[PDB]
Amino acid sequence: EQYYGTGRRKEAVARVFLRPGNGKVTVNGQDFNEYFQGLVRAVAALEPLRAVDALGRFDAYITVRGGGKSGQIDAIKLGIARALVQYNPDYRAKLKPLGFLTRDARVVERKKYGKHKARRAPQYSKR
Amino acid sequence: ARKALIEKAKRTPKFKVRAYTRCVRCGRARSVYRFFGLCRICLRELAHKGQLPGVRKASW
Amino acid sequence: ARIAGVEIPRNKRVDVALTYIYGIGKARAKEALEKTGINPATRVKDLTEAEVVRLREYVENTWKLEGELRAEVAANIKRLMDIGCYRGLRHRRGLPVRGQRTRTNARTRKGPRKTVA
Amino acid sequence: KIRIKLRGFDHKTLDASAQKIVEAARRSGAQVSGPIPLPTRVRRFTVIRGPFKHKDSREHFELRTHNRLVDIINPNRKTIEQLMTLDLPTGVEIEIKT
Amino acid sequence: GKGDRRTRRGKIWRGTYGKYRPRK
Amino acid sequence: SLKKGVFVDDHLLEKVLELNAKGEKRLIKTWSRRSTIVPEMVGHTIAVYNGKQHVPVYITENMVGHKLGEFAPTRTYR
Amino acid sequence: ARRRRAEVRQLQPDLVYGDVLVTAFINKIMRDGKKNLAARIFYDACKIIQEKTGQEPLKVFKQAVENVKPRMEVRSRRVGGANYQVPMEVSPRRQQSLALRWLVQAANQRPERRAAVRIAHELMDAAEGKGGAVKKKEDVERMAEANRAYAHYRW
RNA sequence: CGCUCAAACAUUAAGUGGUGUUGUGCCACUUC
RNA sequence: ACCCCCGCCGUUAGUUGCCAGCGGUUCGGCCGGGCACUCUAACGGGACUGCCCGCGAAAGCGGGAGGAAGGAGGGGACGACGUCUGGUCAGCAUGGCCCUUACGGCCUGGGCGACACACGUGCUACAAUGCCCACUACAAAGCGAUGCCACCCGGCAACGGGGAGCUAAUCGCAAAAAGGUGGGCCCAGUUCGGAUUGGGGUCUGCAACCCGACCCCAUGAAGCCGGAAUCGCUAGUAAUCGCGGAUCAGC
Ligand SMILES: [Zn+2]
Repeated sequence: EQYYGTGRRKEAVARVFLRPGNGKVTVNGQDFNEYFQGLVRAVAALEPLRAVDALGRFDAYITVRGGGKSGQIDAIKLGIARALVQYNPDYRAKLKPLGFLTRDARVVERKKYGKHKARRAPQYSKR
Repeated sequence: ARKALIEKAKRTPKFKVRAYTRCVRCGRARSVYRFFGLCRICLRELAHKGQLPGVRKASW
Repeated sequence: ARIAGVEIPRNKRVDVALTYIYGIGKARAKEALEKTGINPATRVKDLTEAEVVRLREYVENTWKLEGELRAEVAANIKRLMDIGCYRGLRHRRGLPVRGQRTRTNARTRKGPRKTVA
Repeated sequence: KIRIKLRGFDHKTLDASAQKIVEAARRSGAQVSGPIPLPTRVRRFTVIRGPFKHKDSREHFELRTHNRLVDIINPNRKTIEQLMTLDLPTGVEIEIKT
Repeated sequence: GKGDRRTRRGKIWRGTYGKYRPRK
Repeated sequence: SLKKGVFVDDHLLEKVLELNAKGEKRLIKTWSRRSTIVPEMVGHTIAVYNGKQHVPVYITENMVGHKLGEFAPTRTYR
Repeated sequence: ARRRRAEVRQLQPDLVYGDVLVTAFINKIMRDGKKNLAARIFYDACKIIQEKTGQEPLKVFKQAVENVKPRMEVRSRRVGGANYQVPMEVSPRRQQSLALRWLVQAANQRPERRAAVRIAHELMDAAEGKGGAVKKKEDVERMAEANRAYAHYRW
């Protein structure tokens, strides 16, 4: 009946509860498009659903938390992917290749000392 | 005004305003950690010395 | 319309028009429109004859501004000059009066740069 | 019905006493929750490495503090005594309330 | 601007709240 | 800038409150350039210190809410 | 880069047009990471397209950048001290860096107030050619033509 | 815009000169 | 390389979270309830050019699959024999040298903040990718018992009074900001830019003249993107937006 996966991204983790139904997509309450009002990066989240044609056949109650706004949508990508690959192991052959099951470890690297921004040495001089 | 200076921070005969932190070991007035009671210089030594409880080299 | 006796704010936001008045800014402009209940939107070219009179009778009679205000500012300084204090000696020479920088910067009351060296 | 807080600077010795607690307690009366690994405070004091005008290449340490929790529903008359003559910490901190 | 002493975009820089920033 | 109890030092009020008793002179050595000019110390001539010496300066009616240090420069070049 | 050829960086397709050229120029209008602005600006421009000209936005966008697309640039080569300006080919991955950029310039040169309409009306003149962004292409191309003299250093 | 000058400044580890550019009237040689 | 953080998974834990599961609901993870997940923080697993092929004498290299992660996965800790007769004897140590009603000690105050000027480093901008204002939303790592101060009242506000809880994953600094939506301004030295200055005012502290921080009215400057030259960055980097901490009565 249910589907589930666990996707993270920059402190912003997200659960994924999948249940057969309409196209309802509630994330921690909040209507889908509503919680991303005026955000073009939104529509990228529901990508692993048109790669399976099961966008108008699957609801999904998400539970994301942490990080900023735009980074969250990346923790919903990894999640929706792991959820429709669990109860469906065969969708993995054509899912992983297109790139959907990767942590993506691109994280803001620690700021160094002797720098303002890790990779930002004080405007050099010599005068 | 080095020796006598240290014995001045133990008295506080006047206003609390004139009170300041003093390095226990050395005698510096600048860079005294309110946690250790030491100055930035030596607490580093006594940090190479492991004579500081818990204090350990850090890396992340 | 001439409101500050000689100052004539026209053809723009009535609220912001009072800004160009010497002694009136962005805080007193929201005050005179609410004590006379005037529209902070419509321009100056279009308001009641009794409204130009309304804000002219009120504003120019509510406090000091225009030139009689600048008048006092000079005096207040001329009192720091006469006896000669420190908060006076800084007008008297033209340097900053907040113990600020003088070894560098302070060109606001030091004029243009002079070089010479 | 009884709570205990274990604070320490060395989680190695802290975790050994945290586990030492369960053995005696459980195996003598009361249902006892295992070692609860609570969040970790860390006092990182960065310092200038050199002794003079060398504001850079400096060095910084940290004072980690490990906090663990354990609970014990029934304070068995058999465990209250089982937790006084078997408790031998060292550089560890413990607290007991009701 | 951030260098203003009388704006929302200023008080968010100078730490203070004052009249131009929400409070009790 | 202070508001409750206009600050000062008691010594100076000490040596001047006796000057209001029988109105003698107006001369006195001072060291409290910090203190606030008393509206009641009008007409005296106090000698205020500035690290160098004492400056005899006359007090009037206009200058009150200020301090003695204001009328006693510390930068040789004024 | 002295070690490896440094393989080109692949960016993700558009979220409304699904094209690696669109977003390639989007982040180009992008300032300080505010990817939203340039994106909205971009689409509000394509809405101007469907109002001015009955044509499809991405069409006038494909033809626009192609027009301001340098065929042969002018570069500098060192042949024993002397420093010429030897003209030659424009790497197929440079034509795309430049063109997308060279529209950015003239759209920021336009008198128009709103940013959307400066990239909209500009991309409506790049597909035409008469635009003041193509006038940054026609120019660099002339520099190559006139320099076709010192061509025997084409390496 | 071009042309001459005495400085502030910039190029060099430094010096020197040059020069760059503003201001003004209309890479070379050397480091006891 | 042996160490730490971050990437994937599992063990151990359930005062952190969860109508996922059901029941009650002031329908708020608030009560019961549960360890699943999230997380928290310890223990391990994993990646060895191991597999495939191609190139090669080997080492090694290039390509592909598996995989969370390939060829050192990203990041840190770690800097040789010596060089700079570099730096510091003013952190301390310490040979030599000089002073000793004094080159030592006290205090108040001044000064280290002085300005005809020059360099380094900086922040804010000179605006429509913006300025303003209202509502609305999302972090990490941290720090806090005469410190963090929930909420109520006054006040334009800085703030003060009243007063709850909290030695803290339980209370608090806590609004994160840019974002989103609606509104105004309409290219102007401006509702850009907030330098300077007058007046009033709050708090720390014996005391803010020299010299503090901040609030309000007002005043609102140079400034229309910067010469020669010169500066940083190979990716979650630059840039851009915020937040906290050490130092501290305050700054
Ligand atoms: Zn020390």
